[PDB]
Amino acid sequence: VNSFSGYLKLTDNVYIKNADIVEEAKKVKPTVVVNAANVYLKHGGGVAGALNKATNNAMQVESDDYIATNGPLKVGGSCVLSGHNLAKHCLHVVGPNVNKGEDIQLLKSAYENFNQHEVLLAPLLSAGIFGADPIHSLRVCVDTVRTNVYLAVFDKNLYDKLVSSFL
Ligand SMILES: Nc1c2c(nc3ncnn13)CCC2
Repeated sequence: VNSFSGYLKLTDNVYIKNADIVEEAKKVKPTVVVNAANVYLKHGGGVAGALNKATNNAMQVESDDYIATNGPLKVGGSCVLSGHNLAKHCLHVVGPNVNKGEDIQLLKSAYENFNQHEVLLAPLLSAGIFGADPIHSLRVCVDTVRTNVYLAVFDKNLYDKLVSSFL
């Protein structure tokens, strides 16, 4: 049994809800919240920017030190950093950004990072300002992630379309 509430059921392991991931993280304090990161861990806009704002920029400070030591992530890669006031840990995952011309086949590699964690609160990778089709992102999620994932979808209209169209 876990703390996640109101999540709609998709498969054995994937659950979905219309929610603000910041507000959901603040309520649940999950072991892992996933950030929709870029390779530079520059959290200016999108989920990364909303999560970072909710940490009062502490996520960005920690991320800048990580990059100064380790260099950029790979597209499709991830790192585990603090969850600050939102979660125990934040898994920063880099999905391909279609608005930068990145290979969408890297989306499966991105979701494979989730399998290293038994339970996660996450957004749909490569959706929103990353430019991918969220229906496609949900399909790759369900077909890739084997661990228990609780997906938060910010837009109510999109949530309803994702549920209604789910095979
Ligand atoms: N959960 C959010 C928030 C914001 N912008 C977003 N863009 C995608 N998701 N997302 C600002 C308020 C919270």
